[PDB]
Amino acid sequence: YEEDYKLALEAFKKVFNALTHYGAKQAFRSRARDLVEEIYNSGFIPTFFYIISKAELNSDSLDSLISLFSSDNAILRGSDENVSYSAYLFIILYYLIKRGIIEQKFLIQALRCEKTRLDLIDKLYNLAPIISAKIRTYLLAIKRLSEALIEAR
Amino acid sequence: LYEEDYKLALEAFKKVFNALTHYGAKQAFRSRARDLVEEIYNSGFIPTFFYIISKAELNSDSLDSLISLFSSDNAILRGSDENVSYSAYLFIILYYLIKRGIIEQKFLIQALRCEKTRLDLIDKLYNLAPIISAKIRTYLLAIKRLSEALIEAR
Amino acid sequence: LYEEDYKLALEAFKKVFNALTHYGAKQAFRSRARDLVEEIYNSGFIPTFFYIISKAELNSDSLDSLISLFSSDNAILRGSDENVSYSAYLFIILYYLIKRGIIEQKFLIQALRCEKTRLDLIDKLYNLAPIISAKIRTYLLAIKRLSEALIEAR
Amino acid sequence: STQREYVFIPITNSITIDVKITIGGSDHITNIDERGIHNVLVITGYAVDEKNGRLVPTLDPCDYVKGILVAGTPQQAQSNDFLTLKLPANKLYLIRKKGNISDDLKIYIPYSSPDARNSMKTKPVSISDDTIVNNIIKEVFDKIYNITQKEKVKIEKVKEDIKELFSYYALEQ
Amino acid sequence: STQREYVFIPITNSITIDVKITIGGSDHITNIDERGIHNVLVITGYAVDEKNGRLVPTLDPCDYVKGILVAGTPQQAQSNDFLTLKLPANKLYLIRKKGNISDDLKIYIPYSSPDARNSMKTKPVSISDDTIVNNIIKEVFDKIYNITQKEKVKIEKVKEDIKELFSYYALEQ
Amino acid sequence: STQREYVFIPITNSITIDVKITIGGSDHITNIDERGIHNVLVITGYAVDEKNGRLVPTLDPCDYVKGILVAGTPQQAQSNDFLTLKLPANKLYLIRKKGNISDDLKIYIPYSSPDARNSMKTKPVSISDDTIVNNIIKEVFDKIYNITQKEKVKIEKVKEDIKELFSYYALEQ
Amino acid sequence: PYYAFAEPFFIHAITHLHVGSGSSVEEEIALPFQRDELGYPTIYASSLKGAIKSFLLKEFPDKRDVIYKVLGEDENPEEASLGTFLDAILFAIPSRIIEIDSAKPYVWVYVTTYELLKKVKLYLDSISQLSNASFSNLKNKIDTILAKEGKNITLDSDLKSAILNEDFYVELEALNNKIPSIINAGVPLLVLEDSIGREVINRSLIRVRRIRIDRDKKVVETGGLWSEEYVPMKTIFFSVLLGKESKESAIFASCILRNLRYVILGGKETIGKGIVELRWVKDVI
Amino acid sequence: PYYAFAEPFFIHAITHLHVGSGSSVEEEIALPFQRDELGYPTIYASSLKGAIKSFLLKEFPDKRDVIYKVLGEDENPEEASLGTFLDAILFAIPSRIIEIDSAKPYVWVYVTTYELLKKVKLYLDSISQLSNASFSNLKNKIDTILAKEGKNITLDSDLKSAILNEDFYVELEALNNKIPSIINAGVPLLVLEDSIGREVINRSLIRVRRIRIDRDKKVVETGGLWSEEYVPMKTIFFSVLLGKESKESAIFASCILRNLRYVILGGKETIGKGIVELRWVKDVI
Repeated sequence: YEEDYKLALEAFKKVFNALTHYGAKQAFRSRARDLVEEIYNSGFIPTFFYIISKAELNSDSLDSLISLFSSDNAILRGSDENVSYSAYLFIILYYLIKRGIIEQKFLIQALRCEKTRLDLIDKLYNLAPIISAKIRTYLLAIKRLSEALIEAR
Repeated sequence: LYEEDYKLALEAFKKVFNALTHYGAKQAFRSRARDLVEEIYNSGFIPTFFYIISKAELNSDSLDSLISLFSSDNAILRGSDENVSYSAYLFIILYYLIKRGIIEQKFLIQALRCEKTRLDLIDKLYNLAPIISAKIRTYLLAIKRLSEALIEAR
Repeated sequence: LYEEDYKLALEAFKKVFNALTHYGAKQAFRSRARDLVEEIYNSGFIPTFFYIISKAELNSDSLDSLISLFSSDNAILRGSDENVSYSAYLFIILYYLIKRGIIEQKFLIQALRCEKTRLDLIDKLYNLAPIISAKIRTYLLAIKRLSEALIEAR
Repeated sequence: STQREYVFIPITNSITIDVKITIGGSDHITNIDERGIHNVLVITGYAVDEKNGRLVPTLDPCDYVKGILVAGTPQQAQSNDFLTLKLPANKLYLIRKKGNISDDLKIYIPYSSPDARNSMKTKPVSISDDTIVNNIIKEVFDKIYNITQKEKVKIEKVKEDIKELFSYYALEQ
Repeated sequence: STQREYVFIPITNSITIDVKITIGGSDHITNIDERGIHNVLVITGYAVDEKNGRLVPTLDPCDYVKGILVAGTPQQAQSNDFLTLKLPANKLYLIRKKGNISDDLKIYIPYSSPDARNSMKTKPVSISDDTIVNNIIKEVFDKIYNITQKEKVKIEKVKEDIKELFSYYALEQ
Repeated sequence: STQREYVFIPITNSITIDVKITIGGSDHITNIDERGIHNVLVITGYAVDEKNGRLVPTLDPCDYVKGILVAGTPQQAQSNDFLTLKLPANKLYLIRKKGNISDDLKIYIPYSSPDARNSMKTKPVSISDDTIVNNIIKEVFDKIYNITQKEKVKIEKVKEDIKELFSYYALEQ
Repeated sequence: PYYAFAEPFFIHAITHLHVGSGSSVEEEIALPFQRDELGYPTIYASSLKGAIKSFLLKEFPDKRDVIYKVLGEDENPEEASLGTFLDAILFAIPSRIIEIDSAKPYVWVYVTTYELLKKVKLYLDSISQLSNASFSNLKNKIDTILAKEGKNITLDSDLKSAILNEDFYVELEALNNKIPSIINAGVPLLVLEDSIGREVINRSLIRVRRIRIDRDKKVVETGGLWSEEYVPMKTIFFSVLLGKESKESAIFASCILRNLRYVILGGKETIGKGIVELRWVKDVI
Repeated sequence: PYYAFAEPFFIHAITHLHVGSGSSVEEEIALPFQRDELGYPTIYASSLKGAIKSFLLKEFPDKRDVIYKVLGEDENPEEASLGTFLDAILFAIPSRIIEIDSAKPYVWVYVTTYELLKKVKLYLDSISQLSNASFSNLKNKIDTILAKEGKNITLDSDLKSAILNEDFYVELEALNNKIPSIINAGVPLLVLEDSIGREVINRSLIRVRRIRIDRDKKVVETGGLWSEEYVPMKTIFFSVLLGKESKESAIFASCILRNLRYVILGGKETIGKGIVELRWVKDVI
């Protein structure tokens, strides 16, 4: 019985609403269709570095994220590319908060302070072989949802 | 007992048959009828439903075609035979769910009309996936046989 | 006790990122991270390595902050933005060479300050050329990712 | 045993008479089952010679001509200008095959002298000109294949297939 | 112009003399020049007929003969037992090539008749029996390439390439 | 040229006095090098003749004898009782093939005749009875490979070879 | 003996190899390699039997009756088949290496695990009891390897450390520089503890995205994009070929399997995948 | 034998080549060249087949059937392809050299490793077993070289020392083989130890970094900047075209493969980045 499709539905509700411009939606759809195969081939840690490097984790975008974890009325603002990459980062972190892989207080307390995003990535590193196995179906679900509910350019 | 499901299969098949207008669409739907029930009962109903919707390309045009088809029987599904066949199969499933009282026709028809509600429709499906998988098997097998019998091999 | 190129990159970036007090120096190190890896492919590792050692302008007192950076996490790279960015990237590369045991810290330091040993270092670098270039561009790619991530676009 | 006359099908109409046993027996190797000609023979290195319409052997590896195989002996006035040779039905470059054959054929072919004084330059001659096609249908297919225009009113298939199967190399010199 | 003749290279003796002329001109398109042979000729659809060794007209494109092409005027008592052709020098099948050709050629082929009462079913033949290599060399590769065993000591090389480069198909008669 | 003979290895003691020539040439096909024996010959359809252990032919592909193939000639009072064959070294059923062979051979098989006075049933036999393994090591693999106990102090491996690799058939009588 | 003949062999991939495993909705590779019961690649003996049977049928057209006897009929089976293929266990996959603590610089190396070796040993132990043939040499080699279980182990080298497939670091121990390399190659063989062996083996596999271009304009087709999975060339699988007592079984083991070296395993043959060399243990060890 | 014809050929890059693998995550470049399992560049046989098949279908309109028989039908295929392509093994690649103490001056040289030569030899062995074909001249040259495996050599030069790709200082020592027909222009040909030659070969490519201009402001768009790997012009890849016994396969190997000299491989065709010459070892060695 498959609750990763359920968790995927919740995360997709959140991000689909948190993107105003339609181009941001479509960019997210492309990230969804691509980064799952990437995370399968290359692995989790390389792909994570890729995403977070194309996400523009300032204290503004990270604020929009930290609120998105609870808001239902938050908004991801920025360029289509930055916001698509941050939305996928939220997808991943949202999986990690549920499924108890990362303590939510730790994830928040690290997203706030820059001196702890490195420790976030260090924990992510220690756990990578677990995450890379668990998150596969979650990400395939997000892929299917994206290519269903969003259109193409 | 599920003897009703052969009447249901016949009428739903008549629908999605006289909807798909080009014959390539018909043969594509035939391939769908064959392989998708196998996938449903090997992998699960929810994975296969996600797979279907992802390949059906639910836009406004396709979804009004589906709704009118629920009602009219004069509708015609257009648009890239692979997608039109995956949407024909989506309609087969939704038609069972409606005509057998699992999803309410009102809730569903609403959900195909608006976007906040497609997600809630998918969530509602997920919550009844055991029941749908259990009850839809005879219907789907009948549809698969009907396609094999009435649509010419490609 | 063996750290992978991404774990090594993370451990190096930690110390560099801490040692860059001024934010202009960080924003310059980010651009260094983005371009020096393509230059290291295009021109080979030894040419670009000494390019970095010259663009750092080790100053014989900033060299000492760099030297302490290996030991004390309370070091601080001082100097102009363009000098400190290059001495930070130099620390990155020296760290890869040391933590991988390709070259010894003692030899690297002596060759870095004393000038008689600089040419011995050129020789020792040409000897170990296939040992280095085999798996360093992955470490520098990780560093480039981490930089574009944790540092703001100027 | 069994004699197979090979008739070349170019767009040239010197095929008035070349064979008296045009069926003689009943069978052929080419035929039609509602899908166009089958088992068309292809001869390689042979260029057609419409003036004295026959085949001339070029040593070229991809000079060629496609035609059909029908049982029969040519013209009763032969063994002086044609080729004849027996082949085990698997030395045959058969295109659009349908099955097997009795494994022993004596094939006659309209063969000519290579005119060994002038350059043997050829040219890919595809078939076009549906007007040519209609007289070819009339004068070869319905004449030998009395199936055609008798059961399959859908000859459009074999009309297009004639266009989409037959093509040769000719010198035109 | 210049007139070349095709001496095929089977393992059976029809070889010592076919054309009264060895050189006639001063050129041969085939060149044995310190790297192995060059510009060997290949002819498809034909098998050899070692019993009176001569190339036979089949149709099967899998059948072929590989031999050398050297200028000649055969025996001056023919045009009844050969096949003569004039080709535009670019239709020829050449392998192991070296350069381009004289743009138009005359060629004589040891033709034969199929004798349509015995079926030919070819089989592939290489060159074995290393004593056959030596006599193959001496029968022709000396009368034509006299330079052999005079200015060259890469003769084992010609043996190697003559074993490797010359297969063919035989009639099974 | 190349002259060999097949010393089969049963648990029958009819082994050493079978050949004039312990080496004679150089190319022993059965070798022993650091991994065990190599190129063991295997004759199918022939079983042993324990009373004067010899290869009597049956028509049964399920019967066989596995032994070594060494250069020589049998005891000079033979060949009225042997099978001398000339084979192209590729028909030979070799086990544990190591290198390649001289393309032609002469093999001397200890031959018998059925003497059809009694049905010649057979039985599969292995090699055991440690005294047999020891005297087959010494009386055979020293009379040929005397380098054993000189260079191969690893006779443990070769006795394991003998125990495992030489299984054969007998005549049950 | 239940079996007349029992012929273990090794399958060496000459080119890359793709035996297809069928596609599912939750699959993440359009065309995945056939997998074992514990994740490694294998070759289901269905594929071995069909492959080798087609090859034999066309290469030995005179011995058709022997093939059909030992490998069953195609037109009307009125009886079973005397021949039996066991599923090919992955024996050793090649993996990139970067040397530490060593002397001779190798560019790659052979990698195998203790679980693959235990499956091979099960094969051998069962096939010895079910037939007149013992495999004491291979058995003793595998058992003296399996004695060193848990510890990563190099066979013929002295590496003492290495980085495999760019990411995984192993501190090896030399088993014995007198055990003859089972692999006939001159490159070393590492036997790895399995927790790391499976990661190395997963990264050895070759993934490849192909596309389909429209044949009227050099631009892709809608939907024409997929991924594939191959095992590298130089991979070794271990299998067994077993026969019940017969006369045709004797001819099979007699001059079919002695004239049987190269076959074409699997699919993607037009792409030049799946040329395979069989190497019978009866003569390779 | 299994294959009617088996035709090795060399692929000479006239211009630069780009055959893409498409933008991974572990790579630096984002449009890298296709690699093989060892790291060397290669041309997947799927790319080779697609390019050559499209070329042939466009320039031999009279013989589509023949092509369709040997390379495979497109729409509704009813049987397999009688024709096989093997992945294009890199043979030799240009490389930037700084030599002294040598008479003739060289701006670049050809570079090989022993691993690539072993792979070419393996190709030739495999296809000599699987077909009535044997290219003993090429094999003999290759293993004449391979005898020296373990030390850098030069086939035709007096190079003793050199710096390859301004990074790698190698000490060579000549060999008297002088393969003159593949390296026609008298360029030397270094065959390097496989651990030193991997680095040389991999930095021996060209990373040309491109941009996209914002037509409004006429500065580079944001995020519009990338690299691409081309393989130097005059690069030589080795590959084999195999065919199965059929009437069309003869017509193919005699007419098509004899008039086939130039093709366009890969992408960036409108940058002048695809042109290639096929050599047909049948008349090169």
